[PDB]
Amino acid sequence: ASQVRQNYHEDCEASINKQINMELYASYVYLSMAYYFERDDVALPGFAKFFKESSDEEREHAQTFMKYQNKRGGRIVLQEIAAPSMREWGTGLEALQAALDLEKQVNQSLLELHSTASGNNDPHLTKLLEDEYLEEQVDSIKKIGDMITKLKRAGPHGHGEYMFDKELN
Amino acid sequence: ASQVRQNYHEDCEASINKQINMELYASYVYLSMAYYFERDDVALPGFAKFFKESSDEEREHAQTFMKYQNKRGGRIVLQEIAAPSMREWGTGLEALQAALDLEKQVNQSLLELHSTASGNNDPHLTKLLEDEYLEEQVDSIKKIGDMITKLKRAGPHGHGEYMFDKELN
Amino acid sequence: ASQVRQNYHEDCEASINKQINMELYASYVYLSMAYYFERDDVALPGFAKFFKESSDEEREHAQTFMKYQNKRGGRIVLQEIAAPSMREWGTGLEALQAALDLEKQVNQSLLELHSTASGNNDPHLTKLLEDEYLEEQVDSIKKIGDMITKLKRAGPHGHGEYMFDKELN
Amino acid sequence: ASQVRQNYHEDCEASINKQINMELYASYVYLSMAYYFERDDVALPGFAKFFKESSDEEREHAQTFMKYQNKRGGRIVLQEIAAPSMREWGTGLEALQAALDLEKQVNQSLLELHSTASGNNDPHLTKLLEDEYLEEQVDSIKKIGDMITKLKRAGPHGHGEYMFDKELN
Ligand SMILES: [Fe+3]
Ligand SMILES: [Fe+3]
Ligand SMILES: [Fe+3]
Ligand SMILES: [Fe+3]
Ligand SMILES: [Fe+3]
Ligand SMILES: [Fe+3]
Ligand SMILES: [Fe+3]
Ligand SMILES: [Fe+3]
Ligand code: NI
Ligand code: NI
Ligand code: NI
Ligand code: NI
Repeated sequence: ASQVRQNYHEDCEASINKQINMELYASYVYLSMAYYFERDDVALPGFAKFFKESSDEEREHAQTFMKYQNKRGGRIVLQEIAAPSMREWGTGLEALQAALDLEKQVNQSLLELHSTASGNNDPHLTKLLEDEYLEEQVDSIKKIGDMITKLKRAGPHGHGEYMFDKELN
Repeated sequence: ASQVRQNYHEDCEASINKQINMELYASYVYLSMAYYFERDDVALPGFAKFFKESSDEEREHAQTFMKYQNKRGGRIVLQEIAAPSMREWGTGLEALQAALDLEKQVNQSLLELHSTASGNNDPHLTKLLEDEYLEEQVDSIKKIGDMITKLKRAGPHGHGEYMFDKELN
Repeated sequence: ASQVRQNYHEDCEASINKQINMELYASYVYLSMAYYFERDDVALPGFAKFFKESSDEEREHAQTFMKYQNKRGGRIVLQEIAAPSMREWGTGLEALQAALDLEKQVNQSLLELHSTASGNNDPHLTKLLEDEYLEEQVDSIKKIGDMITKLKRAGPHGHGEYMFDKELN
Repeated sequence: ASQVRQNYHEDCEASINKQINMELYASYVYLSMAYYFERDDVALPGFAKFFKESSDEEREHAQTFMKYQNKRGGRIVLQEIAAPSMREWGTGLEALQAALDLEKQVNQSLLELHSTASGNNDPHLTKLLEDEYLEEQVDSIKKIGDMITKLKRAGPHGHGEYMFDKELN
């Protein structure tokens, strides 16, 4: 085995590889959304900026897990990254609703990975998930929830969507 | 009695203790409102900021009376602080209407305390009420009145409430 | 339910509302102590400063839980804040002994809330309690213990209390 | 009469002349105390500084009334300034107790002058007394009360008086 590996269970190693793929998928969904909102017939630069930054964050989440895998002596296995579920995302509100669903699926996966770590008595891994991932996720879900509520108040279509979009820009 | 006490009547001492409780109550009502407006299903950061600052001010009003009580040789008696009348405050307009009512009840209490001070010929206390409390109160009532009028013009629901909220932020 | 709520159990939600009330109560006890030590017949400005700052901290503890409740999609329920147990706190040593007891009751409550979170497998909440509350509490108990020992050495009455009070100022 | 005099009653004019004399007397008492505490067999520089500054303040109080008399068109009548009641003031505590008594006699006189102004419906004069004199007096009485309590805790004789004196220095 790896000269560094200690108290690192093969189920946790595999779970992190799966989570790496899921973070990359989320990054690619947000990339899709970002450029969707730069179409000449959509033209919502605030939403475009928001989802470009979210896409960058999700890739950084994947890279931190990849670093973590090496840190513990596990081995990174990269799998294909699925095409995003949609090619066109609808309104700003529909994109945020899609993002909220995705963030909660990722949160579900992170909490399941915490349970795996915890059942294998790996406090280094539960600590990683708590400090680096679980709060970022809860904060992100609250933020997107806030945005959905604000957009519904502002608009959520037409004039109000235009003005809300400037808030994000 | 206190070595410092001079021309300080027991009815004024008791009236200030009651006013201390009322200021703290107002601070707690505004604290309630502040975090109500940070709910993911409310999300009005301008209102939240406005009522957080108002809550801080009301606690400062209470502390200034507590300092005053000691300054005159009276003795602070702290009583329980009632729960705020509501747990959920409705729209921004409804919260401002509630604040306006509360500010006028506090103003009524301050004017009654001025009458007590005046009937007991305590010019140090009437001067305190005039310089430190009565104008802050009249200015606050005018401000909240202005905000209600502006919000009714802007909205007061939906799109206009969203845009008015940015004014406060 | 809240659009943001995920893995947030109703017993944890209720426990946080109770803890919010308890933090506010502790803030109000310390407010009482702070101004007690500014009485013309007490006049211990070091103790007064110490308990004013402690009162501010406890309100900040309450506000952080209120923010946390919203962050997770729970709903803040505010209850009446009990009057402090005493109106007059005795010597500086007696106030510190009272503070030590209160800090340990709060610590007990925080540890019980950690057990609730842990039994409901809420690692986001156990992480909150560990990083934001449990160390602040242990550090505060050590500090107050140190102060009690120092005051007993310095005095704890009369001349030594006067000189110890300058340490705090 | 004076070309400027308006709504200025002769009883208020005379009362201010008497108060001018009383402020000067208080300044001279404090001058006495100040240099008493610089005797080679007393040597309390903190008390000496405190009473020098108090003596300066009391002369400034007299000069402000003299300015006020001219401002209203009254005429300053200066009378002899009595010798201080003592030549030797005892301990620091005894001097503070003497100062507290004197400050309260001055406060009594100021409140009587406010009643005179008020009975003659002179709001310019009641406002002068409130803003320029009555709070300075209440603050001074609280300060001296605090000092007496602190000195009694610190000492009030011997070692503790020596150490308390450094607080004032
Ligand atoms: Fe992620
Ligand atoms: Fe995020
Ligand atoms: Fe107030
Ligand atoms: Fe106000
Ligand atoms: Fe606390
Ligand atoms: Fe603490
Ligand atoms: Fe004076
Ligand atoms: Fe003075
Ligand atoms: Ni659609
Ligand atoms: Ni309603
Ligand atoms: Ni006792
Ligand atoms: Ni003597």
